[PDB]
Amino acid sequence: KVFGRCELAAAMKRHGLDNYRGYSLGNWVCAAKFESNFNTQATNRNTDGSTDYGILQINSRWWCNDGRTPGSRNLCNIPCSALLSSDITASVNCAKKIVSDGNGMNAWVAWRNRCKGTDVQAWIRGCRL
Repeated sequence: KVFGRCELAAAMKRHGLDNYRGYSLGNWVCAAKFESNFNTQATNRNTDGSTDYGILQINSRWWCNDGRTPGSRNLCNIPCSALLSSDITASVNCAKKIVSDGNGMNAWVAWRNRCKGTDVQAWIRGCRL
């Protein structure tokens, strides 16, 4: 599913991401835009052999099992395919674990480089929330 901006903001709010670990909703919407273009089916392979999955591009070395990333840890206890669903629940629940891991949203490279320190409120402007 390719979400609209406000549609995704509302879904993320319902699943408890607004101000989760102090990160306002716009941060999460911004991260999703630049990680996946709001597409739940996005995948991208990395040089280390791992793959990133879903709307928040969650990595198979640490967080989910895809059956082809040797010595990976599956910390979210989910198959990586679950992160591609039109239902974002699995992605959100795993993202909550990642953002609590010590480095906050810096775990998402696109957030660090394109969202951090910007007016992220713009990403939820106009939306009925």
